Amino acid sequence: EHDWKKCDQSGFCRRNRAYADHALSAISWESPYKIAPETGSFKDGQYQAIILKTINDHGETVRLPLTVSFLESGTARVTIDEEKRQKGEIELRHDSKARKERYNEAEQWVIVGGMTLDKGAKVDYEDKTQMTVKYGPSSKFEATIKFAPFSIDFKRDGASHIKFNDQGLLNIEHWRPKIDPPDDSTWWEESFGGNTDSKPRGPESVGLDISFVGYEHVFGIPSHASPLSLKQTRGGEGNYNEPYRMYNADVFEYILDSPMTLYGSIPFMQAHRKDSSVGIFWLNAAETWVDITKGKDSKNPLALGVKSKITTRTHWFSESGLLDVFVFLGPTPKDIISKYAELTGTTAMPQEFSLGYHQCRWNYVSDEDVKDVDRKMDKFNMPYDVIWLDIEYTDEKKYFTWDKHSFKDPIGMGKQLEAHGRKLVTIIDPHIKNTNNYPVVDELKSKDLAVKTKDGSIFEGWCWPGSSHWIDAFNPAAREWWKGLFKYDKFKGTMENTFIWNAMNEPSVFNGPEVTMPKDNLHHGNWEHRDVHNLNGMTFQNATYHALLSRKPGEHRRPFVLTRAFFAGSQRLGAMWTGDNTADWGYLKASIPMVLSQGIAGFPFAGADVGGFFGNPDKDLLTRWYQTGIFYPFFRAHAHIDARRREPYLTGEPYNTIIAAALRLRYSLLPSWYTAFRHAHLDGTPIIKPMFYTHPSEEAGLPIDDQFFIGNTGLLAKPVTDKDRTSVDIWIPDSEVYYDYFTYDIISAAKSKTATLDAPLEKIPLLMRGGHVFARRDIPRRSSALMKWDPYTLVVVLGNDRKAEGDLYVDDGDSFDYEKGQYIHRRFIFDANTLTSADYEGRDDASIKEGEWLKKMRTVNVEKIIVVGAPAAWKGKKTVTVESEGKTWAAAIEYNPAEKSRAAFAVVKKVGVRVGADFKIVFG
Ligand SMILES: OC[C@H]1O[C@H](O[C@@H]2[C@H](O)[C@@H](O)O[C@H](CO)[C@H]2O)[C@H](O)[C@@H](O)[C@@H]1O
Repeated sequence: EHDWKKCDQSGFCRRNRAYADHALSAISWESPYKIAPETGSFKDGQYQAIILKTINDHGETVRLPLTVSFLESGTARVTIDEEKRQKGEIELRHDSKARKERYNEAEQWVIVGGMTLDKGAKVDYEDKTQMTVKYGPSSKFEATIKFAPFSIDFKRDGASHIKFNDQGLLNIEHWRPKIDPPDDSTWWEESFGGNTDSKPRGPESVGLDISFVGYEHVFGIPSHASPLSLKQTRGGEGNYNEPYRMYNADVFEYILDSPMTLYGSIPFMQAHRKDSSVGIFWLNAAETWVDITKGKDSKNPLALGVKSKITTRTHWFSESGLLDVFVFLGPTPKDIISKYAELTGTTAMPQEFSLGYHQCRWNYVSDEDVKDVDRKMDKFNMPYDVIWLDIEYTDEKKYFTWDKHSFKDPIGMGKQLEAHGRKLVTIIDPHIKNTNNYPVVDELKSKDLAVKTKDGSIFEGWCWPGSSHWIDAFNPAAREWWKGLFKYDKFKGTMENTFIWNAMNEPSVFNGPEVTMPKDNLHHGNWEHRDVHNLNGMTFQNATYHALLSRKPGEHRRPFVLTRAFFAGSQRLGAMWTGDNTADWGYLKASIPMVLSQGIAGFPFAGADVGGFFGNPDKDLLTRWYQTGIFYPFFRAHAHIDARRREPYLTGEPYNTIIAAALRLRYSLLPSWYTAFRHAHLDGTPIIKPMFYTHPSEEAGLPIDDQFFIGNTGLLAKPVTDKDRTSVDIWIPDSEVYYDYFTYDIISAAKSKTATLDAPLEKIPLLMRGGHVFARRDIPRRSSALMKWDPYTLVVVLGNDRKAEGDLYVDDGDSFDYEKGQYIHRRFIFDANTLTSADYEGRDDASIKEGEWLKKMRTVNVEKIIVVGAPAAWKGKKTVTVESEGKTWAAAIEYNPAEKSRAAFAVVKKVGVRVGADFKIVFG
């Protein structure tokens, strides 16, 4: 039974919450922090200066260097460090060798670009109470630094949007020695969960208040079982009483509707209102808490006699490290997320297969079990791409081995899968069994690659294998070593279709405090674990990612790695899932806001365990879960060890038939999924998109988190996630025409509204927005790889403008040849009775030399076009005219007139145009 720190039980949380209580209750609180104005210089997109913190009654100060950077992107950055610790002028307790510097390598792990300073940024005004810097797009952005008390207002369009230290909560815990007097009860040793943190540095937390002025909704800081629009944390009806926490942890049977930490953390928050968006990224790898309150701008936020405009107050604090924050001024959600991704990276180009359906449990028990499931899925016409092996495949929980009794012929298993282009995923976790006759542990120890305790001994604790050590993936030599262990001729029983799942990388330690490592463990660089905890999981996923790039000579190819724990930047390395969820309706419902929050925080490749991990879902629940799951970018069924087998062919009729139809829908849309992942790769566009993102002008959209748009398609989904619901109310965001994907019934035209839609068990509620084109593949196949050369259908969805656009991206799904132009990317435009296809980027034909994959694609066609909302002037016309590659011909079209609420639509068959070429098709 699992104990979790509440705020009051975390020392530095208590002190920052108490600092906040004092400041908001004190009369004319002033933050005891001031810029020494004569220390301050501006040059070349950068202010630097010394803040002086007054630390006592006698007016004694310490020096904290400030750097405000103004980047070419129009993003700003604010860093505050501690001069005394930069210089090494402190003493650690216990003769600790822990680093004295404030942790400063989060940047190195996370930030991959966007750091160029804007030499167009300039001082506009400065007296010696303040200075205003103009920066960004034609100098539209301003930051007003106030010197005494320190504060910054970030403005655009003549208003303040974000304020730092307006409430005076800035708090940098300066180093002090442990002395008795001539409340410090949390400053030093702290005990929790059977462990005592020796706390060699003492207090060193960093915190700040960040106000979002005139914003009522904030979003982000996944992962939490919480709504997408984040809740208040200081009490009130339907609010939380604790701050949101980010401390990656193994949270068994995590509850719904809670600010408690889960497995991964991305400290990126956005605020949105009608036609305005801003955001911040709090670049800190330590335990981090965020309090949120909303109210009027007065000190009593319920006061009368003041303006009613709401400001959202947030209060961030982390255990150690630099105070280090980026500020994004938007002004759209797209802008903000795009800038974040430039900083932290876009989604990696995925293995195409990994967008298929993944089949998993704890555990498939033999190579005969695997092979029998593969054959059963084919028997029941349930397509899938990957079958997954959990920890029981190992030899007594040693990674890089197999249980030879149960997994006789792993290579044969692999090859049976290879006959349908299917794949195998095996689990590898970061704990390495402490035992005899095990080369992997010997090398870990002998090469000094393990995480260490507070005195430099090798750390030891308990997980699956019993007594274990943990790889320190912060250490580049540990990463380089790990690479070597995955070569096909080193890791026996694996081969070219074997990929990897990392879990327990929080890290999970069964006998540790809060099921993780002590805070005073030491990592490569001599950083304390407290400094880097939230990066740990990402270091390990990174190690594994780079290991799969090349596993034999000649090979260079896209990794696929699933992780449990993560940080800002993990999008570069693979997928995540939301951990050990539960087989209950509430968890199915919660999955959607969680997965949305992932993508709007720049890590869209995300999902939850279909069916729920713990327990046994009813058959209707499981069926609904498939209908939701087909819209997770990462779509996997998984089940705990005590749960019954529930491979989907075991459900029974009519559930089997409905689940198979969900699967077929996912597979038919794979062309559009893959394209959505392409855009996530190009600029960090989310793969599924909430209403606030797609419709920033529609205020009613802000709190909506149960429906979403898919990629670029205009498809709007609202899965049923309530027991015995047989209809669904979909919020229609705007005035465009929306059609039922299945019947083409007109759900709305002309007016934003809530529309009621029939939704029995066999129905997936899915609408097609007018103005869009999207591609699918109609021919059903057993896996994604067997679709690779099938023809495409294009769906052209027209509203009253009779105009549409969309796109389609393809490549080999596996190599890095996309980096040299080996891909097809089409833009489809419908206008003035004409559908055209052009290169999305406007490349000329051969300036690119065709490789082997592009040549094969010459046999692949668009064969079918469906126009929904077909105009009446096409009635009685029985051909269209097709032009492509110099040739012109006629193709048959059937016009079907409107009928009841069913739209007019038209179908062109046997179009016969190669997907890689320009074309023009004239209707009417
Ligand atoms: O590899 C097995 C299993 O491990 C993780 O889950 C476990 C599990 O829920 C339970 O036994 O409790 C521990 C401690 O909290 C968890 O770590 C993975 O999350 C899961 O997907 C996997 O099947």
